Amino acid sequence: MMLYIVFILSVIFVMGFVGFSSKPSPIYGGLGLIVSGGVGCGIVLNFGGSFLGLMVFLIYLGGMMVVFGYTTAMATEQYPEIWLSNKAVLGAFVTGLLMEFFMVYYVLKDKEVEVVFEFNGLGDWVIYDTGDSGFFSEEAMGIAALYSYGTWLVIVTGWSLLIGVVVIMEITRG
Amino acid sequence: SMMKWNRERRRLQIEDFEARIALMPLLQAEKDRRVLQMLRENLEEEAT
Amino acid sequence: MNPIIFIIILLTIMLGTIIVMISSHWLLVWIGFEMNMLAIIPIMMKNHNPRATEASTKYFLTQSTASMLLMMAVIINLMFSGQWTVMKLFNPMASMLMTMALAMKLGMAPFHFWVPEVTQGIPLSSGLILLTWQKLAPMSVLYQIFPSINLNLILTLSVLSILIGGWGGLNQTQLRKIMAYSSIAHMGWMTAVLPYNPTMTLLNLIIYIIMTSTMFTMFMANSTTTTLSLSHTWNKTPIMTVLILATLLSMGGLPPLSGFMPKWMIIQEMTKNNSIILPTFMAITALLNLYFYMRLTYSTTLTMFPSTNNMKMKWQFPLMKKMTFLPTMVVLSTMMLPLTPMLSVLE
Amino acid sequence: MNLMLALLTNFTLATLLVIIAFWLPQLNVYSARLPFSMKFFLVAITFLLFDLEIALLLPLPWASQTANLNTMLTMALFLIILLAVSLAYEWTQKGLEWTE
Amino acid sequence: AERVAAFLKNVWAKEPVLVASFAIAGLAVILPTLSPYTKYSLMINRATPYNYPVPLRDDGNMPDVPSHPQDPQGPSLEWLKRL
Amino acid sequence: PGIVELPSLEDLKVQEVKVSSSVLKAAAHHYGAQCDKPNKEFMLCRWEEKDPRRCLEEGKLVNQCALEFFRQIKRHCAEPFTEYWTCIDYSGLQLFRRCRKQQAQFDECVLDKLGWVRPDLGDLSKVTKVKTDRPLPENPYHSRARPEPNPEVEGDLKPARHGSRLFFWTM
Amino acid sequence: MSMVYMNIMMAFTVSLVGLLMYRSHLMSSLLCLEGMMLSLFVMAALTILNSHFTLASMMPIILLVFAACEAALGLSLLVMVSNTYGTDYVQNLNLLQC
Amino acid sequence: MFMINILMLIIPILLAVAFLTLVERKVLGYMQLRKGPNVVGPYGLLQPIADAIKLFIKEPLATSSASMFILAPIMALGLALTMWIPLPMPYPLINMNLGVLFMLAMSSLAVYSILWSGWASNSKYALIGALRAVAQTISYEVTLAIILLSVLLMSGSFTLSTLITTQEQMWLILPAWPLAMMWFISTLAETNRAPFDLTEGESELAGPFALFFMAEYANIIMMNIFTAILFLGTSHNPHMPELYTINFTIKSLLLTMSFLWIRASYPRFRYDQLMHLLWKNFLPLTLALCMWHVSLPILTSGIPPQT
Ligand SMILES: CCCCCCCCCCCCO[C@@H]1O[C@H](CO)[C@@H](O[C@H]2O[C@H](CO)[C@@H](O)[C@H](O)[C@H]2O)[C@H](O)[C@H]1O
Ligand SMILES: CCCCCCCCCCCCO[C@@H]1O[C@H](CO)[C@@H](O[C@H]2O[C@H](CO)[C@@H](O)[C@H](O)[C@H]2O)[C@H](O)[C@H]1O
Ligand SMILES: CCCCCCCCCCCCO[C@@H]1O[C@H](CO)[C@@H](O[C@H]2O[C@H](CO)[C@@H](O)[C@H](O)[C@H]2O)[C@H](O)[C@H]1O
Ligand SMILES: N=C(N)NC(=N)NCCc1ccc(I)c(Cl)c1
Repeated sequence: MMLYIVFILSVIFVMGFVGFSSKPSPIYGGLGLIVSGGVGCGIVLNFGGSFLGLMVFLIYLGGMMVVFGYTTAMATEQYPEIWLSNKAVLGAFVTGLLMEFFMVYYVLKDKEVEVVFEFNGLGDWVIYDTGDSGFFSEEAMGIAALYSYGTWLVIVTGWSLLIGVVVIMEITRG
Repeated sequence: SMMKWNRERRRLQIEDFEARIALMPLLQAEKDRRVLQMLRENLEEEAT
Repeated sequence: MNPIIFIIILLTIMLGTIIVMISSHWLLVWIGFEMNMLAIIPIMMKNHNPRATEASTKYFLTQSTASMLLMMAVIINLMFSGQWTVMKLFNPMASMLMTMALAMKLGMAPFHFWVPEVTQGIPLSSGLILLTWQKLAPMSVLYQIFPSINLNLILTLSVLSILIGGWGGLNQTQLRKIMAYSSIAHMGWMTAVLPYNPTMTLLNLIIYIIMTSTMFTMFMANSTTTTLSLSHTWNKTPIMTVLILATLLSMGGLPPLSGFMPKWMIIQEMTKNNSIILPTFMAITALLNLYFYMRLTYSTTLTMFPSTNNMKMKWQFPLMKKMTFLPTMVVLSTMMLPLTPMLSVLE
Repeated sequence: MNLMLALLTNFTLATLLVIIAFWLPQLNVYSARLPFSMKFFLVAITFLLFDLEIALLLPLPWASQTANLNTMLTMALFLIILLAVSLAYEWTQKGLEWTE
Repeated sequence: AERVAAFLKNVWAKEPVLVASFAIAGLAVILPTLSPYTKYSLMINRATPYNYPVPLRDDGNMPDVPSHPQDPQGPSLEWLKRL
Repeated sequence: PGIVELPSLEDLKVQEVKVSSSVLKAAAHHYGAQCDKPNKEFMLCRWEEKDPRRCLEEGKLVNQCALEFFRQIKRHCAEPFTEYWTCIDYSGLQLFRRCRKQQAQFDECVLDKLGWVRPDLGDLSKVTKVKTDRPLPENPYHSRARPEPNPEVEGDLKPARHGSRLFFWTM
Repeated sequence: MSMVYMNIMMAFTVSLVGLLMYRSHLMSSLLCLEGMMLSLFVMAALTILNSHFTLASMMPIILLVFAACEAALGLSLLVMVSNTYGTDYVQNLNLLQC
Repeated sequence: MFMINILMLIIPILLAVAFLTLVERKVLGYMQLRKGPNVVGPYGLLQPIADAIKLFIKEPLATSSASMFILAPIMALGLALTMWIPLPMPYPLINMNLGVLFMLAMSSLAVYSILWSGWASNSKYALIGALRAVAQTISYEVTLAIILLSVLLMSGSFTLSTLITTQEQMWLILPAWPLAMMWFISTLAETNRAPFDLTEGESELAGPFALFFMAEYANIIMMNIFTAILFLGTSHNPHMPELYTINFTIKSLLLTMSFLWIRASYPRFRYDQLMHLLWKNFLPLTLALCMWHVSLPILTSGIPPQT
């Protein structure tokens, strides 16, 4: 049911993580992280994080992960090894995949589960806020406040990005 | 030209926002009763 | 490196540390570590060689992993308390994750393996920053979260570091590795007393920094990175051998020298808390450090090792290295014991 | 639901067009480093760092609605100037050159 | 001054794109402080009512607080209408 | 922990204002001017009591004022008002600026037959003052007694007795 | 806790185990490091959004910006390693054994 | 009802792309003192159909990774169609509060199809050509995003239909023609169009081919539709929405035709020269104009409404 959409996305989130965490060829590992990034945006979108969700797409996927794939094609792998052809990768992938399914089966059967810690299984919708009738996006108001309240955050963040340029030029000059 | 139009758009936004402010007490009065009715209804079924 | 860039990068290393020390918000603490780590990599890499690249990469992976674990502890803390204030954490799992993250950053055993390798692979001046200034930011966080730290975890980390640091230094002929293992052992004393009296942690940290800076400066003045190279000092700068001897005996904790003071006060604070077995075990285990400090004094000052003919050419030129603050640092490293009550300024 | 339907339609159609594009009647019975160039790597990294600053500027249309306009304008310009300084540094350090 | 004008002519001839960039960037930094209209930006933003204006309990000592929206007391937006 | 007290289903019943949002939007400016007093009394109650159960009576008065407001439009200006809110209802954003002709006809009708004056730009966003016989709540947050502050320290700072007293040191 | 936190916490653990169990490519370990950031971004965003902590809405963006800058630094170290040995294999980074 | 609406967008987009190939050939031809297609159907009107059938029954002529060889064209075509769903013409298919950010986010993903097809080429030299194309594309993404932000400081929001309201009285090209100029050139470079068509240039110094071609030509139309909305706003009459659609279509056609006009008029940039055009010319001006457009609404008291 669509009432479990956030949970279903979170399940797909984990499988994508088991994908690249078992570490196939970095070409495929990069693909697994991209799928998890998109699914991670969807989870954030369903909690009212419209701007935050789109930043994952714009910055994490369209920026960072593009640079990761660019670097992989240039300095790591040019031709991917067949996926899961390695034994450890296949074993690690299968091991993680089975753990996720056993988690998902029990939480859905009992509507709760104790995997080390206690988790409710009624659906994430139950904790949502019941009153909202403002004429603005609260997420947008909070993010916009970076320029009024977060003067100090802007200074240190902007400085660190400038030092990022300086440092990387030093590192690579060799 | 952009300055003039945006100033008028700010006046039009204020008028729209003031219409919402006029209606907010009525909507708040309704939201309170709807929430309490639902809670009361959930309470009858719990007793059973 | 351009001299102006080197200054700006050094100031960024300091600024990142300062942000950690003045922040009340956990995000700013995390930012301070991120900024600090970004600025330190270029001074590890500055001599451009495979060893310096390996050290910078090993350092990056360790610190990045530790910062991810720190951000986890922060987010778990937010979930269970709804606030970001830098103070005691509000969840035992968060406390373990932050303690482990900060232990990794400090290079405490059993997260110590990177310290000898990274220090060996970078220049002396960069190792000086790594083993002194970089301890400030993590220790200042531990100073503020210690009420919520698991006592068994922190004391286990301390005991392991004193053992690993002591044993690891016995097998070393490289001066940078000797300093690395010496650093690991001294971190253990600092964290062992933290649950009882953080002031004594600060005292040990300050004195350790002073003696560590002295030794690195004296190594830099002569461009010595190995024991055998250091053994040629007597036939060039005899005064330097005496200063090295005095400083090493101080780092060994021998009275009447300054390095006795932190061990002396830590033992006092632990005994006031009916901790007797642990301080006694620590003091006896620190004899391992004294052994390989004494070994250096034998080959540097108390005996004259064989020389080389080309050394005579060195007799005709003076020391031109800055040796900044060395006369002050060596006097503080050795002659401060009579002023021990001054530790109350750190209260 | 509508956006999910639209996305599923677009990519489902794209899959189908690729399918028939690869399978139609034919009627016949019979990981090293890629000649690595450092300059192209620095373009990608420079794009990344500038992209992160753009992420910080995107809120600006909303920030202009604040009553704290004195602070907001000063920080907006400060961020853009620091972006310009980054470009100026790369420019003067030969980071935008394609020779050698 | 003459050395300043000679420098400006040189860059105008060789790097008009950079000259324009710096001139525009300089105007952006300077003109807000010289503009008589910058003060209205603060006032208009403050005059936009995003949330409900919660009324005050009348204690009998608030002659400056209107009792009805159409009473004369309180902020006026007549300056905004004429803008 | 105790029982959440809830009003009975009968105590919540009231006659509803069952008109759409374009109708409310069309009438909003005159509604704010006409029904200000019961509306502001209700909103004061809500923000002071912080409890919807404590303002049900004032909430019912809000409904009665609105119903009487719309009964007066129906009696006198039904046709001009219907044209106006139908114009508003067509727009996907329900824009005032698309309906100035029809708004003028409705505005002229209420002024002629009811004396109603549309409040000016900025009026309805004012903070006004309300006179209420309701007592001001004492502990709206239901706070417990706060813990007692630690015993303060007062006195004259004198030198430490015999100094640091650290082991053998005499100062 | 709510049901989503189970999987988001699991994803971080999976990527942490991935990071701590190296294979050969240094790039593969960098991806696990960025996976850890992704799960941190999602968990922080969910907590902040659900609790309506308005001013904290900017925090995931700051985390994203700084973590991307850290990843850029890591990628630069990877290419320098690759230039030295021709691969990003971590078994080559063993000179400081001695 | 909604699925009908989706198809009344997807199908016309593909048909418009098909006949843009004819218009391009005929416009280029007449600028070259010739005719272009005029035999295959009257005035060449069946030429796109003959080309389309021909390409799809051609032999579909080893990939270094089958999954990525197929992913790249699906990504390209799927993303290209997705960029259309928030466009207000005048009503969008999906009305997004952050539609401008969505288009920026989706367009940033399009570079993966270049990267993946370079990986799947199984050839060292094709991978290098793909990486050069990627570096060009991300370089011009920088100015496009900053130019867009500058314009939105006059509009007030990330909603695409608000650009219509912002230009009720006047086109945004008048206050922002310096940005319009760099925006227009940036779109050419972003779509690898002449004089920025370096992939086809540097390269020469069936169904799968057709699919990539459709994706690129759909992007070309879409970018010029975006340009029309961004800088040449058409007035919307809610009771006669078709009036908006006619005027806005004409502007988009003319902008698209000017892409062909430009291809016919200039030689090609060198790769290093188009990089300098961005990093040393456009980006400095874009940064300065971004500061200027942050200050201007504040100093004129012309800040737009949030909503
Ligand atoms: C490398 C670091 C670079 C940092 C660059 C920072 C540049 C900042 C330049 C402008 C900063 C101030 O810019 C502008 O100045 C005028 C001064 O009258 C302020 O004042 C103006 O607006 C305020 C509203 O807040 C009014 O009360 C005031 O009457 C009006 O004059 C503006 O509020 C401010 O927006
Ligand atoms: C090194 C592993 C790295 C991956 C980390 C993975 C994420 C870890 C998530 C930790 C969040 C759960 O944290 C845990 O939640 C439960 C839920 O009440 C808390 O509560 C639990 O212990 C306390 C004990 O007094 C009580 O609340 C109760 O007995 C029990 O429910 C725990 O005190 C807390 O430690
Ligand atoms: C857009 C919808 C279009 C609908 C059109 C439907 C028409 C279906 C009938 C298609 C007939 C295609 O005809 C056939 O195409 C294939 C394309 O590789 C050609 O090629 C094929 O045959 C040759 C030998 O003859 C083989 O070596 C080759 O490997 C094989 O591909 C044939 O030479 C041609 O005879
Ligand atoms: N570049 C041009 N304008 N001419 C040209 N030969 N284009 C390519 C021809 C083509 C490709 C795909 C399809 I579907 C169609 Cl219908 C036509």
